[PDB]
Amino acid sequence: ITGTSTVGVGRGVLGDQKNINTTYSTYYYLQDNTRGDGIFTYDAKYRTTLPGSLWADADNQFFASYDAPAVDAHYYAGVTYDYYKNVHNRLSYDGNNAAIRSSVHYSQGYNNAFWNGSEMVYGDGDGQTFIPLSGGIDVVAHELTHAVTDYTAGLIYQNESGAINEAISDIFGTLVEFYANKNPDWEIGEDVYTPGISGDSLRSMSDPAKYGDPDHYSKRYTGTQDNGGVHINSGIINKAAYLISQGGTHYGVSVVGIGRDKLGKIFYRALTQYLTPTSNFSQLRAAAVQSATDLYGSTSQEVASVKQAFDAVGVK
Ligand SMILES: O=C(NCC(=O)N1[C@@H](c2ccccc2)CC[C@H]1C(=O)O)[C@@H](S)Cc1ccccc1
Ligand SMILES: [Ca+2]
Ligand SMILES: [Ca+2]
Ligand SMILES: [Ca+2]
Ligand SMILES: [Ca+2]
Ligand SMILES: [Zn+2]
Repeated sequence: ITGTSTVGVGRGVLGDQKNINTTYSTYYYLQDNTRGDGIFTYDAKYRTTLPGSLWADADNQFFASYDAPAVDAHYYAGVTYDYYKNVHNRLSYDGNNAAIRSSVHYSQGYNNAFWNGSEMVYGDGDGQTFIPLSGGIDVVAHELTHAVTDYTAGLIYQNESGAINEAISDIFGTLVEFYANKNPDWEIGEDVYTPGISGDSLRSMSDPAKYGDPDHYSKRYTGTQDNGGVHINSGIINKAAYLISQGGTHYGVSVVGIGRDKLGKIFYRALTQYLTPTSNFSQLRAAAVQSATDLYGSTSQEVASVKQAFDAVGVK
């Protein structure tokens, strides 16, 4: 929509108040003109046709409960954009400031969110398993990272390359959560998962097994469910990423942590320079080692830690 840039105010899924960038032209739209070619948030109106209608509001105030998921999808997409630009010098998911589009209120009681190849889509959850998915900053960043992966490595969504695709989104979803410093942790989806149960989450990067996911290559899922276990085997890579950053002793292998920032630098470089559509775990290890080498030299502690972490999870 062509109009005047302004700032509205609303309340997100968790009841928090935040300012959002909108555009005025008769109505106030969830169109952020301050980031690249824009961030656009749509109303899917409980249907499955996408993208739906660009979110229109009469007074630039978004405090209705129906508004909450829109406020968060719009706001968190902005934070994620800032992270990539500020931290990795990447302009939007395609690196050329492509417009970011998200649709909320997708279907009825839909317990998931996804990147459909063109935009992000968020369900409202059934109120038991999930509340509106856009309320979790790690969820939004995870989805947008799927876009980044699509335009870079292009990791195929099945088997090992798919598990890497998933891990990359969890890793960067987590790094964005720390970047926004929103009660950061190494868990995935804790803010929108099971409103009636405290302390749980969808996945854990620090301890994948906590939720039944493998934390070692010898325990990888070899079946066909979940596209060959893309959301299951990602636990092995998530654990490796956690070790590289924080350090620790896993299955008797000791890893000196090098911190979150370097973890982000190493994985972003691996993703954008070395990974290919069919890369497997072993190739990921090689890509990560090469990235750390480029960045810190072959005799660096950073290189040593990446090696130890992959050794720890049994990926040679
Ligand atoms: O992990 C994801 N989605 C969940 C998902 O797609 N799956 C698992 C899941 C767990 C819990 C509830 C729903 C879904 C199971 C296998 C697979 C699936 O449903 O196909 C990613 S792709 C999106 C997401 C991230 C964080 C929080 C919520 C959603
Ligand atoms: Ca309003
Ligand atoms: Ca958190
Ligand atoms: Ca989290
Ligand atoms: Ca919960
Ligand atoms: Zn995903």
